[PDB]
Amino acid sequence: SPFHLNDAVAIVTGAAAGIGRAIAGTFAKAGASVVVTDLKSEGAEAVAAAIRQAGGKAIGLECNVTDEQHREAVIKAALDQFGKITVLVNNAGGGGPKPFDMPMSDFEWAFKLNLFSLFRLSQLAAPHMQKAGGGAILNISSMAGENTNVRMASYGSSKAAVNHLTRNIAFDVGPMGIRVNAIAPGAIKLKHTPLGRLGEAQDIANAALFLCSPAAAWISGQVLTVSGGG
Amino acid sequence: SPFHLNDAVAIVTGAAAGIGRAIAGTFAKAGASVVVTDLKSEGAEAVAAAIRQAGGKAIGLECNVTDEQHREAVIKAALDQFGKITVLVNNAGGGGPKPFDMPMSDFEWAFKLNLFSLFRLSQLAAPHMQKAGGGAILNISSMAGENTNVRMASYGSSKAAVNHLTRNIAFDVGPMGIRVNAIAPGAIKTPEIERAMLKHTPLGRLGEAQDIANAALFLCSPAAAWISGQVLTVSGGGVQE
Ligand SMILES: NC(=O)c1ccc[n+]([C@@H]2O[C@H](COP(=O)([O-])OP(=O)(O)OC[C@H]3O[C@@H](n4cnc5c(N)ncnc54)[C@H](O)[C@@H]3O)[C@@H](O)[C@H]2O)c1
Ligand SMILES: NC(=O)c1ccc[n+]([C@@H]2O[C@H](COP(=O)([O-])OP(=O)(O)OC[C@H]3O[C@@H](n4cnc5c(N)ncnc54)[C@H](O)[C@@H]3O)[C@@H](O)[C@H]2O)c1
Repeated sequence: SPFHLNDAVAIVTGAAAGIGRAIAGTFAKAGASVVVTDLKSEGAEAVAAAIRQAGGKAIGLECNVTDEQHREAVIKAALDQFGKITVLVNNAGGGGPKPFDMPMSDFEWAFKLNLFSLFRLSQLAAPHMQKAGGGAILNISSMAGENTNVRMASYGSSKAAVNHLTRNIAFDVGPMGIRVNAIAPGAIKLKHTPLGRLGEAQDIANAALFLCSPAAAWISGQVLTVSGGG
Repeated sequence: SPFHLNDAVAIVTGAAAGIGRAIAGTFAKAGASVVVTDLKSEGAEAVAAAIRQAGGKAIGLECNVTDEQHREAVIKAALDQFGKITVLVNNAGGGGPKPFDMPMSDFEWAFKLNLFSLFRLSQLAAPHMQKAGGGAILNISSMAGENTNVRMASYGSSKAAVNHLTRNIAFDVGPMGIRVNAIAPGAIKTPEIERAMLKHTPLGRLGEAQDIANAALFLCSPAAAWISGQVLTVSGGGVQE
């Protein structure tokens, strides 16, 4: 009941497949109007169309989240179509194991893709959420942001930066009625996975729905790890 | 629809008032049969009666969670009343600011009340949860478990032990189909001192018991079927000291 998104307008990035795909469709089924975005325009349009055939409201848009014009086009299309913005899910991102001596452009790209993009989209969405009376921002981070390992210089540090960004900008945007959280997903489809199975995208999507819903109205600044206990 | 507790049996301790009461009432509305327990039996029974007259299923019992006989009795009564145990909310606890030179009985008691009790209750509940096809344990901790402050020797360190227990036993009972998480509440409203706590609370209001209950329902529900070993802090974005 407070776990619903009635009258919500949710922007979702990286939503052609996987976690972002499940978040888009789950948010629609919970009552949100969904602006489905992806690097691949065709994949975003497919998920948007699939959402419309199931009874929800959605449009599909191409968005390279590291492209300032793509970002602004997403913002405008949300407003032109649905009139406001109350939910932003920064799911687009990536990277992985790299050697310590990787080229600097690789190190710097992890931060542009995983951190600079979202921070900017949060900047763009925040005033509009404030005018709508409040909002929730959800960043999809990674377990490497809290873990320590080889080959994690760019991936672990940039996702760490996403985590502490979440914690800090909650102070900045709380007074505007905006909550900011993050989910750290485990591996999604075992000897160090207590619950004994891999994750499902729906698992991340359910946690996302809670954190973006009025059921989490007083939850901000949090990094929730969804990883079967490992 | 994943957020319901259909065919659940939840034991909730310290549930005559505040956070435990809100958890028990919320869990019943979501479909769980609730065993309401509290150090004060008539307070537990009153909460169970209100759940029944609102259309849910519940019984109320006395339980001092520091008493091993009480602990076994609550386990027995849950099975005698509803046939199984699938959810355990360790909400009973206490303590607060204490001087560094406190009597050792006060220091130890913080661990007896906040930690030993909920660990023992977890032990007693786990085999039954496994026979029932899986379950969730929920520990109500405190932000003092991560914060560092003056006069927190017993309270701060015992609640930190709760946080790390949660994280560690998640590994032990995961293979039995049992999730274990914790909620660390901030200032939950169960004039100048109010203005001070809001000054470091970004969301601009104090906590409500239903805020904790909502996050408890999520974490004990199928919507959190793959969440274990987490300490979710419910604080309005900040700290309150
Ligand atoms: N098991 C996991 O998948 C896993 C584990 C840890 C962390 N994560 C994080 O969760 C998020 C989910 O991503 P993923 O791993 O599923 O990625 P992915 O590459 O599997 O695909 C996700 C989608 O995002 C889109 N995308 C990629 N780059 C983009 C960009 N610059 N702008 C817009 N869209 C873009 C892709 O086209 C794709 O459809 C990522 O931020 C990732 O870092 C995922
Ligand atoms: N601001 C907050 O409310 C806050 C902040 C941090 C942590 N917590 C934690 O949340 C939990 C909820 O407590 P609350 O703050 O709602 O207090 P509360 O006094 O409102 O309710 C606690 C209940 O637990 C019962 N109780 C006390 N000792 C017991 C024992 N030994 N055995 C069984 N029952 C017992 C009491 O009778 C009472 O009904 C506590 O463990 C507390 O440490 C609360």
